[PDB]
Amino acid sequence: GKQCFVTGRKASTGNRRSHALNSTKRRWNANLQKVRILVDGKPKKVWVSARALKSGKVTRV
Amino acid sequence: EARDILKRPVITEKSSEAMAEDKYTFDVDTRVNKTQVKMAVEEIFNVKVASVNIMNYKPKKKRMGRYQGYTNKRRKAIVTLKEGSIDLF
Amino acid sequence: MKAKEIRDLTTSEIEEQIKSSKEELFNLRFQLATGQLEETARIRTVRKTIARLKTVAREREIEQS
Amino acid sequence: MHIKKGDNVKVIAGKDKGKEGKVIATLPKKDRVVVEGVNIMKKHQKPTQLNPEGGILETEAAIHVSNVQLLDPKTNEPTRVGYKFVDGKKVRIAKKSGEEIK
RNA sequence: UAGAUAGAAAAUAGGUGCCCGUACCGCAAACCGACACAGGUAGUCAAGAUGAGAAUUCUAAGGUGAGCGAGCGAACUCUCGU
RNA sequence: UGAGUAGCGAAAGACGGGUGAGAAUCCCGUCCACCGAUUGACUAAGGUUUCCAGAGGAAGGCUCGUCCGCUCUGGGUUAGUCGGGUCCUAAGCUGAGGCCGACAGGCGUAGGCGAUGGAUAACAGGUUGAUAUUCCUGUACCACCUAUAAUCGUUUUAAUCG
RNA sequence: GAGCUGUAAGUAAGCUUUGAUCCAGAGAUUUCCGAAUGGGGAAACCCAGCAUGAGUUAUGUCAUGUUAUCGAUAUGUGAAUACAUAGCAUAUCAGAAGGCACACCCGGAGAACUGAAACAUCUUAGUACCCGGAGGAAGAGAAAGAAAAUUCGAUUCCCUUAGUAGCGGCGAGCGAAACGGGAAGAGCCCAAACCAACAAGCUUGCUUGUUGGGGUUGUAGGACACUCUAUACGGAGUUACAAAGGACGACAUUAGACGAAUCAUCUGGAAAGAUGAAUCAAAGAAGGUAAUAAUCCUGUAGUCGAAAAUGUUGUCUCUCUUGAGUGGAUCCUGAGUACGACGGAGCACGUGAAAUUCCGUCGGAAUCUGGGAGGACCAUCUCCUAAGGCUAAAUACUCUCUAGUGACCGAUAGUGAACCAGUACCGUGAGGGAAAGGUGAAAAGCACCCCGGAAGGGGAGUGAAAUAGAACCUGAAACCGUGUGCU
Ligand SMILES: [Mg+2]
Ligand SMILES: [Mg+2]
Ligand SMILES: [Mg+2]
Ligand SMILES: [Mg+2]
Ligand SMILES: [Mg+2]
Ligand SMILES: [Mg+2]
Ligand SMILES: [Mg+2]
Ligand SMILES: [Mg+2]
Ligand SMILES: [Mg+2]
Ligand SMILES: [Mg+2]
Ligand SMILES: [Mg+2]
Ligand SMILES: [Mg+2]
Ligand SMILES: [Mg+2]
Ligand SMILES: [Mg+2]
Ligand SMILES: [Mg+2]
Ligand SMILES: [Mg+2]
Ligand SMILES: [Mg+2]
Ligand SMILES: [Mg+2]
Ligand SMILES: [Mg+2]
Ligand SMILES: [Mg+2]
Ligand SMILES: [Mg+2]
Ligand SMILES: [Mg+2]
Ligand SMILES: [Mg+2]
Ligand SMILES: [Mg+2]
Ligand SMILES: [Mg+2]
Ligand SMILES: [Mg+2]
Ligand SMILES: [Mg+2]
Ligand SMILES: [Mg+2]
Ligand SMILES: [Mg+2]
Ligand SMILES: [Mg+2]
Ligand SMILES: [Mg+2]
Ligand SMILES: [Mg+2]
Ligand SMILES: [Mg+2]
Ligand SMILES: [Mg+2]
Ligand SMILES: [Mg+2]
Repeated sequence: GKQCFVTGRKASTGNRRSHALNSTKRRWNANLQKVRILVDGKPKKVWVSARALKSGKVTRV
Repeated sequence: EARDILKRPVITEKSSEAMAEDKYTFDVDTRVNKTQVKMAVEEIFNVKVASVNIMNYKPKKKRMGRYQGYTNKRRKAIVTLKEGSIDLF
Repeated sequence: MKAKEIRDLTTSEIEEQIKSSKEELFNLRFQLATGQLEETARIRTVRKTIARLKTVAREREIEQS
Repeated sequence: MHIKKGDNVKVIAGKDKGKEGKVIATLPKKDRVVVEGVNIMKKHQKPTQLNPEGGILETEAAIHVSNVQLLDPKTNEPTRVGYKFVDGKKVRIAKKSGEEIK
């Protein structure tokens, strides 16, 4: 139950592929980082993806 | 509610010996307590109750033809009168 | 007793009638237990009378609301 | 049923075909009727029962209602029955004479 | 002790005190073993003679004669004695 | 079919008298034998009416059966003090918020549940076909309530509760 | 409209034309467990608080209501810590929960046996199972579409295209789409520019935010400016396009009513059969009745019927609501988006020359002289206008109700279950899982006598039949007996 608080960015599933094209299930996890932002006008430490943090679009306070 | 607490009198050899001893046996609602039984008897028969003993009887297996079942469970009270008497007949 | 007579009776009279019918039913059950009741249909009669009395009382306290 | 207790009927099928008699009982759930002197059965009665005397008792047994036919009040012939409405009341009518049966 | 509040009771007398279980089997024919099954089933009590003893043999209290018998007294098998 | 064959599951019975349509097999009696740290007496689980009385003999009972843990009918279990709850907690279980986790869910704090342990007031005798520290007799104890109370208190208190 | 108190017989006591029983609509009652919700718990039990009441001299006892958790909205209070923020307390909520129809739908996650005559890519298969979310349908949907002409004009579904084009250890296998023909059809609302009101920053410049108006696009549209048109005239509507009602009417469903017409004889226990002579038919569907009935019964064709509730509809009412053109100066037209790289996935398409579409990570535009697509890519041409939302119908399925149908079964069949079956029984449990229909038209179900303790039987009787006597129609074979002709 871990996802980006801002965008909902979360892990997905897919395959690891060998040179012989053998397939095993794997996940792509989001680049989530625990940051303190303003939630409902109050500080709160939440999981936010690096991309949601990019370009100062999320205010860390 | 007293008429609901008391269901019917029990008439058996042991119950008749008890009655000779001034002890009256009743089947009562399976949910009531000894105190409710005492109060119901005193209200219905205008007696003074010396004491009440009470006991439970499990459902008893009973057969009729090919049908198996059980009798109702019973709660039986034995009321010892302090003053007065009860005439069941 | 029938619903029309019960509806002519007053609320207090309905309650008193319920009490007296319950006492009558209780005496009938005791006679039946002791083996002294030949007219067993009185039990059902009185039970249905009580049911009708309670029906009418509930109807009245419903229409009040 | 179209036959009713007390009616005078003619037996149109059975051993008693042609006999006339009074309907003295009906069994609606079986569609059967009992007609005096019709369908006599001899039942073995034990004297040991609540009736001291016993033996062979003869009594009418029920007959299927479609084997009896109402008799026309005028012509006394067997007749089927229709229904009219007189002042909002159903009246059984003999289909041969048109007269009210009762 | 922090707290609480006019009132507290040695005694005397009187009264009130619910629900559940309680039968019966329980080293067993009633429990676990498909059985009225030589198995298994925690704990308590456990007398006399003998003896170190709860061993041994015979008894007490108490319980039991075991849910096919009657004959005969071969081979052979089993258990036992010489 | 095998075949009226294997088997009928640890053991000591005998006789007399009853009952009965019927008796090695049921009842009663005498003698005999067996266990006796027990095949005796309690009792926890487990079973769940198998318990008692009257009646029965199809089936069940490894035979028989008049008998039975079987069938039918009606009965039988009584508590302030015994064991459990209205007391306590152990392991463990559960678990508000909480932490973690694709979902499902997992973990876990406070708090609860949970005896196999801690606490906890009744004994002897009598009594039924079947219950008894439960019923009855006698004599107790515990908690609580009401009234009257020797005596003590009467607002920093000082009796009392805590 | 005459009987009735179920299976279910009996006895008893009763009910009922002053209208039972019974059938349909509505209502009242509806113990305890169970999401189970006062707390606890080994479901159907135990133990409480609070308020009010009953009872008692009082205690004990009892009745009713209420008391779970989370969420949301309010009110009060409020730590470290000053301001107030955790937090805490109270009140309200037809807020959630849990179930299921082993179906259908969308999504998360996702096998293996198997096939490839082995096996790893591939296949099985995005299947089974698990999980979440539904809805009566879901999903999709009003072109950044399909194409290449005289172009078409949302989506979905059927036929076809076609086992084609392609994909593929180019193996096994996988496998379209457009065009064409059909079912059904319906189109809309925002964001932004701009205008007005309000509040903060107080340049008290005019910036930000909220509300309302305005606006919705490719034939580029809108703002903006100007010119007409109207204050509901018209138009539209609770299936999107905003959202609640009311009155009346119709029809339908949930009980019912009427409803034609056959007699005789023969056989026979019984006639509906046979024979003879009749009759009705908008009714010759069917079942029953003592054998095979259009005319005996229940019905059928046809016609009629509703106090009440429900459903679907029509008209009023109600509610909401302006609609066009001209201009090209400026402005707006969805950004961490499109897109790119790496790693995956999805596209019939296995990374390939790989367009078209998604996920993770990192980087990262343009602004109508713009942007996307036509299977790498570039140019030209052509067609569209992404990065916001809604939307009925044609399609899928059947636990269920109503009426029906079958060259479907007929008791080892048909459901596992025609019968008291998910029972008995087996298992700690999940779970597995049977056998078992037929007297007779009618119970007329064998009075009475006899042997016998009973069971059972022999008579007698009922019945057409007992040789139909109770798992009682028929009654094959295996198998078991008795007698006997030949041996
Ligand atoms: Mg007790
Ligand atoms: Mg006991
Ligand atoms: Mg005992
Ligand atoms: Mg065994
Ligand atoms: Mg041991
Ligand atoms: Mg020894
Ligand atoms: Mg022999
Ligand atoms: Mg031999
Ligand atoms: Mg031999
Ligand atoms: Mg032998
Ligand atoms: Mg033996
Ligand atoms: Mg016994
Ligand atoms: Mg025997
Ligand atoms: Mg939680
Ligand atoms: Mg203990
Ligand atoms: Mg005993
Ligand atoms: Mg509860
Ligand atoms: Mg292979
Ligand atoms: Mg192969
Ligand atoms: Mg939809
Ligand atoms: Mg190759
Ligand atoms: Mg709408
Ligand atoms: Mg009719
Ligand atoms: Mg005829
Ligand atoms: Mg007719
Ligand atoms: Mg790639
Ligand atoms: Mg391209
Ligand atoms: Mg592109
Ligand atoms: Mg091209
Ligand atoms: Mg164009
Ligand atoms: Mg649709
Ligand atoms: Mg057959
Ligand atoms: Mg079957
Ligand atoms: Mg079957
Ligand atoms: Mg037969």
